[PDB]
Amino acid sequence: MLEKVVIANRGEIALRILRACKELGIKTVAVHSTADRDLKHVLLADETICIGPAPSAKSYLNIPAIIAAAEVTGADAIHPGYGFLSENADFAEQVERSGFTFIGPTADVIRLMGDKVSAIKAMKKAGVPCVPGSKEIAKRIGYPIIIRVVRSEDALEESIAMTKAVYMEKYLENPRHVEIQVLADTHGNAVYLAERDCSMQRRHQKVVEEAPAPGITEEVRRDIGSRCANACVEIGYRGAGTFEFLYENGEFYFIEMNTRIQVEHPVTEMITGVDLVKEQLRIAAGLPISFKQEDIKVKGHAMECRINAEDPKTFLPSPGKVNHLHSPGGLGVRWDSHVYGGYTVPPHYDSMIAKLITYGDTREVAIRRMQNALSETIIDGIKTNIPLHELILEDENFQKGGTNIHYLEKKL
Amino acid sequence: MLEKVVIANRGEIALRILRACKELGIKTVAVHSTADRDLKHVLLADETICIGPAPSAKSYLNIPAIIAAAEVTGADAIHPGYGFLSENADFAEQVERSGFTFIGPTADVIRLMGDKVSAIKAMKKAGVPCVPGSKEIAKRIGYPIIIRVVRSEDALEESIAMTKAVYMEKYLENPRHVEIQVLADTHGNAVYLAERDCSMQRRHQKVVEEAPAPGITEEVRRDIGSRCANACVEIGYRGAGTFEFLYENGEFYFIEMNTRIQVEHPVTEMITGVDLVKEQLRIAAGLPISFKQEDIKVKGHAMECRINAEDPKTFLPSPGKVNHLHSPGGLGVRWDSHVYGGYTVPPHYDSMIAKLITYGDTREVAIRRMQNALSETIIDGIKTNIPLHELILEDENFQKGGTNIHYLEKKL
Repeated sequence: MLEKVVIANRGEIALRILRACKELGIKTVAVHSTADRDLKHVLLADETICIGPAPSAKSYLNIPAIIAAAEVTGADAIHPGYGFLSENADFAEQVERSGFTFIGPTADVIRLMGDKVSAIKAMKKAGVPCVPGSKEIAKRIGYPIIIRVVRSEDALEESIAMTKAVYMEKYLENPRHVEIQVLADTHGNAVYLAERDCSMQRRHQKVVEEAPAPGITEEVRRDIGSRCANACVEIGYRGAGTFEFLYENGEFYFIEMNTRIQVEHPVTEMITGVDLVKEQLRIAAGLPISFKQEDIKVKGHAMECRINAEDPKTFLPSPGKVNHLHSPGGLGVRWDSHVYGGYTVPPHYDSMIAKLITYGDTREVAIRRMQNALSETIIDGIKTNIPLHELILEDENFQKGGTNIHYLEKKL
Repeated sequence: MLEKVVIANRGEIALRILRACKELGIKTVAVHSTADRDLKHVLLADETICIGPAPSAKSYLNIPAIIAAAEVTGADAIHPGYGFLSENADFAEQVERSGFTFIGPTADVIRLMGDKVSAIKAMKKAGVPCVPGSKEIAKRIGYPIIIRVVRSEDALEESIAMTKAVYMEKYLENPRHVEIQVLADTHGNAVYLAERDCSMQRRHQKVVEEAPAPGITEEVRRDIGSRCANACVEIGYRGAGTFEFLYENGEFYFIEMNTRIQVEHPVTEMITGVDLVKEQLRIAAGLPISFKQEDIKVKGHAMECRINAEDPKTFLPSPGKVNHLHSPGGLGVRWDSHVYGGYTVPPHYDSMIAKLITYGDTREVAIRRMQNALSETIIDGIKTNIPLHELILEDENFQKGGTNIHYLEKKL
C-alpha cells in the first residue's frame, strides 16, 4: 500500500494532506521552495526536500525536481493538492511512467476533462446536462449567446470576426454556481456527496462557499448526483472530483469537472461526515470507497470563508509578518490554516492564509457561528479580507440565500 | 425571554458561555476580577464589570458583587458555569429572590443533591442504582468497606473510632468513572445524552475524557439513561446535569450528581450533535428541550485532553506569559480555549488553559487525531501537561480501552 507520500503543494492544502497522511500512518515528504522553509507542514513533515527557488515556475511547477524528490526518498505516491500541477496530465503521466502512484485520476481522464470540448461531449454522452450550444445556431440557442457576449443577431457576424481574431452556447444571465462532489474507486464504485453553492465570487474567484445548496431538494440532489456518479464510471474516473454547474431556473448546466480535490471540500466533510482527503489516499492505494451511497445523508449546514491576506476594499495582496494570530474555536468551528503567530506571508503565491469553516443544525446557525468566529479572529501585521466576509454574512439577500454569481460584484 | 446574561465565571467556560449567548443574540455581562481584565471573553463581552481583587474569595465567590452586577446592568439571568458558585444553593436562592433567572436547577434541588446523604436517598427512591452501604453492616456489604478504608473486620471497630474523631459502603477496588449527561426542562421533559468515561484521573482530578464509554452497549445505555431521566422528573430537575457512576463488573453505582454543566461536556456535543450550553440558556428561558429522546443517536467517538499550565512530571503550576501559541485545527479537531499569544496565565485560579477535543468515526480515529493535534500544538513560555497526554494516548491499555480510575496513578 501507500507508505510514503510526496506532498507536491504548499500552504493550507499541504497541511491538510499531511494531517490525513499522519492519521493513516503514512510517511510524508514535503517538497518546498526556498521561500517556504517555515511553512507549518514543512516543519511537521517526516522528510523535507527543497525543490527550487521562490517562483512557482522553478519550484512547485518543476516536474523533474518533484519526481526526483519521490525517487530519492523512495516514496510511493505523490499528492498534487489543488492548483499547480494537479490538473496537469503531462505531470500525471510522468509520475505513473516513473513508477509512482499519482493521487488523482489517470492522465488520460485528466486530459479528457481538461479540454473544454471533449469534457462536454463526454458529459452529454453520459447524460450529464450541459449548456445548450455547439448561422442559425445562435437563433436555435436563444440570445444572449457567447463566442464576446452577443445580445443581438445583427451583431453576430461582426462579433464572431472579433473573437476569431470559436463556438457558441447559452449565456445564463444570473445563475448560481452549484457543484457536486464525487468519489470513484478502482472497484467500480462511484458516489456523490451532495453539493456546494459557491456563488459568492469576485472575478470568478470564490470567496464564500456553503453546503448543502439552499433550495435544492433531496430528489433533485439524487437526480443530478446520480448522473455525476454514472459519468464517473463511464469515463473511468478515479479519486475525488467535482462536477461544476451553472444553476438557473431549476436547471443544471455543466461547465467544468475539477479532476482533483477542491479548496472548499471541507463544507462537504462537515455535512456528510466523510474525510475526503483520506478517501483520496485510500482510493489511490487501491481500496474501495469506505462507504456506500445509502450511507450518506446530508445533516445540518456548513459554510466556509476564505481568509486572504489582501486589502478588503482594493483586494491588493498584503504580504508580511503576522505579528499576532488569534484563531477562533468552540463548537461547530473549524480552522484550516498553516499560518501561525510570527509567520511571514510571502508574495510569491496566492493570498490564502486560512479557511474558516462553520457547521450548524441549520443554515442560520452556521451563518451566526461564522459571524461570531470572524469577530474573535485577530490577524495583526497584515490586512485581511475579514471585513468583506462580515459584509457578506450580514447581507439580507445572502441571509435569505440563493444569490447569483454576479451578486457580490453587484454589491460592492 | 433572556435578553442579557451575567457570566459569573472566567477562563474557558466563560468564553464557552459567551459564544452560546452571542449565537442566540443574548447580551453578555462579563464580571471579572482585577487579574482577569485581559481574559478573551472579557474583551469580547458587551458589558464588563470588575467585581473585586484577584483572590476568588473576594471576586468570583463574591455573591453580593455578582448580584449587584446583574442589578446595575439590568440583566435577566446569571450563568454560574462550573466550579465557584455553580453548586452553591445559597447563591441560587439569592439570585432568584433578587428576581433574576439562575441558569441551573432550583436552589432546593441543588441542596438536595448537595448532601451526599439526601442525594443517595433520592436516587434510591428514583430507581437509580447506588453503592451498597447505609455492627454486622460491614458483613452484609462485604469487605473492603469505607467509613478510612477497612479491609478486615477485626479492625472495623478501631477504624470507626479513628474516623468518628460516619457511614459505610462498598469499596470498589478498580471501577471506571462513567457519567450520564442529562437535560430537563420546565415542560416535564428529561433526556439522556449517552455517557462519558472519565477514568483517566490523578488525585480524583480528570485529565482525559471520552464519549461514548467503551464496552457500553446501547441496551445498557438506554437502561441507565432512562433511570437518570426519570430521576430528573422525580426530583424536579431543571437544566443540564450529570449523574456520575462508578462502573465495575458491568454494574453502575451512583456517587454524585453534578447539578451544573461539566468541563467535559464537549465530548457529548460531538457525538450527539447537541449544543449543551445553548440548551441551558433555552431551558432557563422557559423553552422545551429542542429535541426528543428518539432524536438522539450516538455517532462516532470523541475525546478530550485538558491542557494545563503545569509541569508534566511534578504537576506544580506554571503561570506566566504565553510567548507563542499555536493551536491545532483541521477536520475533527475542536479547540476550546481563552488563551492567546501574549496572554499571561495568572496564579490565582485553576491551571486549565485549553480543552483539545477530537472526534472521529471510531475511537481509533479520535485517538490518532488527538495525537496528531497535540504534536502540532505549541505553547511556549510556560510548561504544560501535553507530554502527559502523549504518554496516555500511546498507552497500550488506553488504546484497548476500559482502564480504571486508579490506572493513571498506577502508571506514572
